[PDB]
Amino acid sequence: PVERYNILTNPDAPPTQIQLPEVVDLYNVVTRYAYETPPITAVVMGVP
Amino acid sequence: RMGTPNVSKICNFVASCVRNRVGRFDRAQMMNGAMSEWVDVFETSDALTVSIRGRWMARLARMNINPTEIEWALTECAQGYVTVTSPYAPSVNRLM
Amino acid sequence: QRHITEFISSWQNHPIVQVSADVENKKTAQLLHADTPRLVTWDAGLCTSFKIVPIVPAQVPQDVLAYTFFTSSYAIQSPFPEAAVSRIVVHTRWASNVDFDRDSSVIMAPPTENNIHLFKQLLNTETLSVRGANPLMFRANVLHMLLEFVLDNLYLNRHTGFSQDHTPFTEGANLRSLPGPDAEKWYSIMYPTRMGTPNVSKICNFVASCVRNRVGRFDRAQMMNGAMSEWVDVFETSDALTVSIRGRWMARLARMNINPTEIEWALTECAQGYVTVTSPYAPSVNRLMPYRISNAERQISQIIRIMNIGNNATVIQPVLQDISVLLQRISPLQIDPTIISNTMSTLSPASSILGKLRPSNSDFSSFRVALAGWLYNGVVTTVIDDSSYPKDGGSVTSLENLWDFFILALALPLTTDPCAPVKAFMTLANMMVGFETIPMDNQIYTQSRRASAFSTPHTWPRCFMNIQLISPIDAPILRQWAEIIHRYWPNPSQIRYGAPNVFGSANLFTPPEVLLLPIDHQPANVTTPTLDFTNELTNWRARVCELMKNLVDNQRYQPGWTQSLVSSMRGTLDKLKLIKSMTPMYLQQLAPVELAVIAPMLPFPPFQVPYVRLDRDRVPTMVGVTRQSRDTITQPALSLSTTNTTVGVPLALDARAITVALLSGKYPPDLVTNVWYADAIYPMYADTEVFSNLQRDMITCEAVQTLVTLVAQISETQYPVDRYLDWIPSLRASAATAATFAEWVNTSMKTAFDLSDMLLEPLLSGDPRMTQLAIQYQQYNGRTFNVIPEMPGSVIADCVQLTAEVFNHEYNLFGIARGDIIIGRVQSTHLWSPLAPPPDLVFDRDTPGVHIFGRDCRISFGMNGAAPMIRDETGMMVPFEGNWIFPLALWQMNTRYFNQQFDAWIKTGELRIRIEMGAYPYMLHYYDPRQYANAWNLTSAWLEEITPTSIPSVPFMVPISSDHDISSAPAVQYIISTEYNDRSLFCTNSSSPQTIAGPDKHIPVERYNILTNPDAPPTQIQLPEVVDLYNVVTRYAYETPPITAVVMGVP
Amino acid sequence: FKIVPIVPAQVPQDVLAYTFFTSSYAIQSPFPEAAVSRIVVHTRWASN
Repeated sequence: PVERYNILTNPDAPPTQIQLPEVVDLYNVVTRYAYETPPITAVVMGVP
Repeated sequence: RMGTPNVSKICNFVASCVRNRVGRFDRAQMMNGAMSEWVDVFETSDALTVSIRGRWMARLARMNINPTEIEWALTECAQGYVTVTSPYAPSVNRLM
Repeated sequence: QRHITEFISSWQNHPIVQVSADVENKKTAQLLHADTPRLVTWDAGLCTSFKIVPIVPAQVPQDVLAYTFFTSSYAIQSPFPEAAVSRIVVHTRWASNVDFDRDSSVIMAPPTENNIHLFKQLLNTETLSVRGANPLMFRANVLHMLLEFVLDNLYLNRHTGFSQDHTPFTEGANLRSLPGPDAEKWYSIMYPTRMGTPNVSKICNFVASCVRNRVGRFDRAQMMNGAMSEWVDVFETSDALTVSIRGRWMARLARMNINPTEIEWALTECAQGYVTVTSPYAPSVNRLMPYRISNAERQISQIIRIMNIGNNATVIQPVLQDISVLLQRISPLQIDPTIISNTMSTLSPASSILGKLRPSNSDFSSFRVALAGWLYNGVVTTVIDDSSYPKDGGSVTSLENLWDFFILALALPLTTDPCAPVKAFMTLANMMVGFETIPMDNQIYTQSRRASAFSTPHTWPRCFMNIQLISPIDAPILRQWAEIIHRYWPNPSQIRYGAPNVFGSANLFTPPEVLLLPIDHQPANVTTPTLDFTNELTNWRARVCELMKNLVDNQRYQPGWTQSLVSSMRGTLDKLKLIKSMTPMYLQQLAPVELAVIAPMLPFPPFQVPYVRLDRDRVPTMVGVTRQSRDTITQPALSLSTTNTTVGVPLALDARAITVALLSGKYPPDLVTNVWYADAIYPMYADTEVFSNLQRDMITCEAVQTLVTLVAQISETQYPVDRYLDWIPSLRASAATAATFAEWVNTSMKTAFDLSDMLLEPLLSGDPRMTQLAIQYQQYNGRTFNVIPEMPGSVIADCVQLTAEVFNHEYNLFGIARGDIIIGRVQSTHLWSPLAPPPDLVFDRDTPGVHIFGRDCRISFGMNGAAPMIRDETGMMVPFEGNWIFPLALWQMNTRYFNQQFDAWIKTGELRIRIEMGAYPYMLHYYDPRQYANAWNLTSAWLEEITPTSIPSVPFMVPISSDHDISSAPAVQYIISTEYNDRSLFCTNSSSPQTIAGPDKHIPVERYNILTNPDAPPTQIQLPEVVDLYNVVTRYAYETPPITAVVMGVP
Repeated sequence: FKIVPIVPAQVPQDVLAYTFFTSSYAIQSPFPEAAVSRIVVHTRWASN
């Protein structure tokens, strides 16, 4: 199904365009995050 | 990436697919000694699970708090009996 | 010769000699720690990397075998190689002779042998098979190969003697003698003119045709040592490119030359005239002392040094430690806290403080460290633990806390911390809470807030910022303290340092000749009176003591005391206040003189930034570095300096010990400062390693410049570099890939100079493709200072560009085959060469109906007689016939598939396909024309070796050379090149005077233009098209003296 | 979601050269090679 691979099948098609809910694309551009989740004691220091 | 010596339906479909939409789409790389916090890339996948995860990230992003805010809060709670301190530096991406 | 430096004192019989640490006999002598290569070399052998090889010897009939002179007969021997075909081969410095080796020599095997390892020497390390290399790595490999050739050629030609000759033609004539044996064989090669040519032959005709004048020593220096001239000019076989490169290296040495008298004057200035060193130098005609350099090179090196520190306090600790040891034995002053204890002669507040002090420890390393830190102001920070301050902020009623406060007040001025005044003020406010009131502008920050939290100017309180804003009534003691601090706050100082003639200074954030100090200094005078309140420290101590006395006067601050301690407290404080410590006096005069002497002594130039004692807005916040040129726009990324907020490394030290030292300083009673300092300096001057450090720094600078230029050469960098070999295949490497390739080139360079030490390791973190380095620091108000040095060029880079152009002209001699070849089986009776096949047989590039195929062309398949047809670029499947153009990549992508589709067509099909090759290394195989030849099996093997990652080594089959007509037999070859590639062949059948049959190659007149053409001037070159392999050249002899100083007492 | 193969093709056959089929070399393909195949939901089938 071209609709399921539209991002590749159509060069003119926008990367973010979706065919939902008519067709579920099986090839997608994905954003992966490396944001840190450090402990408060790591950056916040108590001073006597 | 598959080659198409054959004229098979798979070969024809691959030939139809855009050649250039491959590899990391984009990345957060520019600051001195800063690796990309996030990167965009084209790959096989499904948007709907990606959408669910995106909403989860959105809610978590909605709840995030910053270290300076925490320093002020702890110091205020101490009321001068206790003192805590936080440094000032460029955003390094910490989820609180 | 092991001794490089000799020092002799006149007032003591203790001469001192310094030698390189690399020597095997360090008996009672100083050594050279830095790892350093020997850049200058002398050569006993020919600097030749290329030798023509004659493959097959030949025979010509001669009735008489000898020259006719008297009754004797002389045999005829050709210096020229005898072969049906002869071609040059690569062996860098093959004819050179030296004890020391660059260990970078390159020997190239004959075309019949595989040299794939050299072609894939660099990034092709990740190759499935040793045979075969990825083409896109080829450009990087070629560039590195040229670099190695240049490094291997870094030598100087030693002047050599000439000898009377015993060969009959020039018997008794003087011939410069090559080392040991073969000199006559060498003579025959340089002067085949010496060889007679009685028989008639192509070689003989050429020798007879040659001009007699282009031979022998061109000229000699009239000045000479014994029978040997200082310099000479002679005609002999050589390559101009290498000679030119060596000339550039020599030119760099000529610029670097430095003079001893300048050194003597500079040494006297550094000594400040303390002692007279004697360094008169006997003049040397060839005297060489290359020590001329630029402060800009030093700046680049120091930026590298700062990156090398790279946030490691541990690395700085050792230099500071050695410096402190020197200061400890470079100071004749004595510290006596026990004397303070004896003067005291001791519930007692004095007893409490004494128990707290435990003054028994006699170590003052921290004090010396503090002086060293003052020297490195920019990279050094003095910090104090809050725990050093009174627990819980101290208590107004605590006498022990009062002792802590007094010691803290004494060391508070000492702290280099800029916000330290704010912290001390906050500390006093914290103790004062409930007695004096301090207003806070911000609710979040409290009067009891720990001062250490206020480590920065932006946290300085507005109430704190204006004394008038605070009510004097609210905190009158505090108000007075603020006024007194303003009235008596300590003054830091700047002192002149460095010598312009030679060492100079590369200071950027600070004036180059000025040394910054956190302490004001004054002219030295031991006779000065002890009670001088003009001394800042004395005045500060007095004011602080009186202020404390006023505070404790009513005892309002300390209720709960059954007895009044005012009289006793006042006496103890009075004794401390009136102490005539000379430590401030020593720091004011003696410390500056000593620091000034040690500054040249310091191995590493200190890093400092301007001192702003009260300039809060102008206080700098941090220092950062940039790798790219200003014009470029790029993502800002994380850097090591940003992580550390502190500009300088933080140091926390024991306040009590420092305060006690400050209260306990005395000089030796009969000490002669000039004598003590001179005695210490003489050995210290005798042990200096400055020259070696300068040499390593200069090498590092050359490497850095070469690296930036190379980064632009193989990658996208703003720095301009000419690329004529972009045709040479290369991909766009990721920044990481380029960095790894760079790391391999760097390891190669270190091994090439035999470097046991790290090179540019801070530079090896990343961002090799950096257009311009820049470094800057900013103030709390936000003003900033940016320092950018001017790039100094590298001899290697210019030589590289010249060689690159030479390679482009000589790549066939270089052995890489440019262009593509056409696939066509061919059988013929003609004499045309494999490199010169019939053009009509080949379809030319500008031909109609040739077929190129698009990426989408899956071939059609026929089952049970159905018609398979190759999908065309146009998308029409076609039969396997015609002339086609195939991109090389497609075959590698589908090598098995293509072979399968055309295997019958390949073996017997007439279809001709052109695969675009552009350039490639080639392999040559000689073949016999008079016997049946079939490459079809060979072609099948080569195609199978074709693979997606890379393709098999190109095999060429050529006929064996012959000087006479020969029969031929059918031969099948499917490989057809599009061009003649036989320019590498020096000559064919040279033995024959004329060619009976086949292709003919003759000795090149242009390469022998000086001998071949009389009109041509002796110094004429035909580069890059024609390379003469023999030319007139100059060899000279030079002398370098050892460092020697004779030290005498100054009047 | 992962695609699944439903019906195999009638291969090999005498008229059709096996050399024609890429799958005959057992070359890895992006999609299943079969007479019938349909997409299937398999939650976290490839997740780690």
